Amino acid sequence: MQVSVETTQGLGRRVTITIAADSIETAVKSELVNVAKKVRIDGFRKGKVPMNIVAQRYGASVRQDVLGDLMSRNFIDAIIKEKINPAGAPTYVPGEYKLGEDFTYSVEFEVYPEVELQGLEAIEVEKPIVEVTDADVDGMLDTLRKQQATWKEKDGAVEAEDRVTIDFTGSVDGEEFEGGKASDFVLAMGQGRMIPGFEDGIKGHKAGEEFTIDVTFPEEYHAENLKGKAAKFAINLKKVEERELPELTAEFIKRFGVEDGSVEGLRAEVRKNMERELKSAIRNRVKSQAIEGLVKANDIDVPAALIDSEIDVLRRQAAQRFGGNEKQALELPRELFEEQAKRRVVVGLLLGEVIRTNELKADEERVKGLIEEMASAYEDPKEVIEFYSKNKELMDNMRNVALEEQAVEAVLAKAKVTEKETTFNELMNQQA
Amino acid sequence: MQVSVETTQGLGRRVTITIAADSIETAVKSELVNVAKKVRIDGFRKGKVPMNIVAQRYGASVRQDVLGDLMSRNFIDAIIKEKINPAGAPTYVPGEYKLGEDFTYSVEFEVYPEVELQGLEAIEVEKPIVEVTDADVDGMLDTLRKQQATWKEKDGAVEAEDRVTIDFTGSVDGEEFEGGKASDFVLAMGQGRMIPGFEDGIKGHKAGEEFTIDVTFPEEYHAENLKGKAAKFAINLKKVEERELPELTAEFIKRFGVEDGSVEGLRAEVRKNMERELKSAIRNRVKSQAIEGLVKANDIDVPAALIDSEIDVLRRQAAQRFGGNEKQALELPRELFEEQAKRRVVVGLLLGEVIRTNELKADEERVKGLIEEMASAYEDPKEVIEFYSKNKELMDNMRNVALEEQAVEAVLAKAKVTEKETTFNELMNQQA
Repeated sequence: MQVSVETTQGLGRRVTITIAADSIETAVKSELVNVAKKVRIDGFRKGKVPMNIVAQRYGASVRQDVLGDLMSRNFIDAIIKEKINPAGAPTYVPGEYKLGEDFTYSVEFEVYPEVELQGLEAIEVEKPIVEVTDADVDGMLDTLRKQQATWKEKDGAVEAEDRVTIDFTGSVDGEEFEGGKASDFVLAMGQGRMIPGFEDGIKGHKAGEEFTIDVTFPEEYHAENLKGKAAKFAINLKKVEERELPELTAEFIKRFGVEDGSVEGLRAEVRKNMERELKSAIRNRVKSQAIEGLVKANDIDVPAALIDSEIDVLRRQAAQRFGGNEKQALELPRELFEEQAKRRVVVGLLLGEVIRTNELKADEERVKGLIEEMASAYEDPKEVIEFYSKNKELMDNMRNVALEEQAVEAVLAKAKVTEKETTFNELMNQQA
Repeated sequence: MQVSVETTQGLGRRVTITIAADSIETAVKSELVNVAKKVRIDGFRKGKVPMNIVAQRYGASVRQDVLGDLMSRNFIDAIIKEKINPAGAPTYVPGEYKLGEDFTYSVEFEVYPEVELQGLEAIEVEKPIVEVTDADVDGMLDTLRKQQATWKEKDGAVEAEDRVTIDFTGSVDGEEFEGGKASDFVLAMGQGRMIPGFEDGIKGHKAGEEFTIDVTFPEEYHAENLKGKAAKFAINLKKVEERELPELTAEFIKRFGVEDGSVEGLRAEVRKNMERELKSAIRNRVKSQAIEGLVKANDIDVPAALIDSEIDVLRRQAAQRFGGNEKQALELPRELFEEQAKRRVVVGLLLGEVIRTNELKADEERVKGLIEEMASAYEDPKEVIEFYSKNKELMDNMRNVALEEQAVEAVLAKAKVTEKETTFNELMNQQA
């Protein structure tokens, strides 16, 4: 019960305990026998030199490293039972050993965070008040007709959700880079298959037209050679499938969006889903300001252990998109992902404290409605409800999202919400 | 069935295989899905970018490292099923990558050796012919009476198998080293608890006598500071238990040798055991000359893989003796154990081919006799026979020893054996 263990830094802990002679040669000597038997390797020790005598005679000679072996044995045994699976090899960071002085070492394992909330009354929440006007309706109607163009060739009627066969070459400052080498490539526009700006700039151009587009790329880009670099892309565009002139074709109701729908059904389903995405837009718009305000108002120390964990996870997420790759994602630069990781860690901590202090729960009842609304986007909602509920991972992931809004709403009720009417331009600020 | 794989060095192998476009995007794409499902992580990939498209679009960009990941995945999956356990981290030794040329890498796993026999007719076996004379009997009887001294004090009647309390300090050339620091230490002489010569040199001295002893240490010693160093050891020797003057004490029949025995029983059992050790002495004497002759006559390339394996095992054997330690034995110098390891590897290879060519077997019947002879040194041979046979490890290890003599005897029947009479001094050559 009475033991002495210290802490170094991070998850590192320091042991090196001094015990009495009667304690040493009794407990330690016997303990070794027990561990040997546990692995059933006790019978493998042919002892010219009896263990009791040898450990007593040369015990002091390598007693330091004996402790090291024990430390090693406990560490491996502990990780297996705690279900901690380290990939590759952990880095053991020891200090310089001084002969005569004490020694300090790392050894990483368990974690434990603590948070506090301040500046809550300073949280000003902006709620934009918007509505649909005639101009919006007319614009929507005008756009819908412009999407009506069936199978035919030449000219140029590029759709914002169709297949465009693009022949292009990656040229930035008049120089060609490693990427940008593609042939007979079919790009689906509107799905976010390219860097923002690039797939949108195609709109308005004709097939067989050379124009070039101005793309600057994000500052936070995985490829340093292209980060914040203005690329031009010549775009020769030779053939392309194209679709001009509206006639009778039955594919615009079964090749667009999700599943296949009727003339009125497609409009209805698109209308609800468009408004559904509006929920995301408004919610994110509100969330970003709230988060930004808290970070600026309250600058606090951030645990590196949490950051490292998130960075490593982010690398997997990015690699998944990069090419569905893993493992090699480890070699990706830390700083490129650490900047956003800091934000994610802080957000989680802030939300978590709200959850702890108010004792929030993942409400299954609220989740029920969310699942049912999603299920209503399919031919049969009943099978979807069963499908979703028969998979723990889907339920759990949904609950995480549901909890996110619950945590925010709890904060909102405790904060200063101001409702202001605004223009559509302000809601277009979804760049970040 | 038609594949191309090359070899590099050691256990290293080179893959890097070129395939047609149809083969690539078909088999590789589908294989990834199968492996994902095997780990049941396929449902975790929320794909903004479809796998079929991303792996094609950016497939060539990181295709090299994709192969690397696959290589990584195959390696770990293979070792688990092959029951290969690597302790620590395997060093992946790659070469320098040239942009435009081919690449060569290691990656170690499976082994496969081959041997040939030559100079068999040149094997000259020395068989010493010796016999017991009256002088041997007189000397034996003389020695036996000299061991007859019972409990008492002072003077000095040190036995070559009793407990001696020695107070000593480790001093080599007038300098004290890290070791040699022991107090109240009870040393059992005759059992080989010390460096050959040190414990023997005690014989003849008196309790409370300062004399110093010349100990040179082996050239092949684990401690570099003491390897081939002449140590003196001052030896003060203050108390000691001692045993002088022969009276009636019942402990010389139950505190000597193995188990307890009667007056005639002890002599009889000692007599057979002494002759038993003679078998070992003669066998080793014959073996050493035979092995040494073969090595000098046939110098062949030795596979490093086998040597590395033996060295690591030797370090365990040495560490077991050092303090019953493992793991840290890894840090022990390679060159200090590699020299004897080379010999052990060569001997094993030579013996192995004898076994392969003549198709030798581990003769259970011969083993039965050996077990019975060992069992005949106990109070009840029957329980020992059951004891031994109910333990696979004991049986197997015994068979290894039995096989050793069988292999040697097979060689002897093919080699030139010459029987020569010799003196007892030549048989004392057991230093190596």
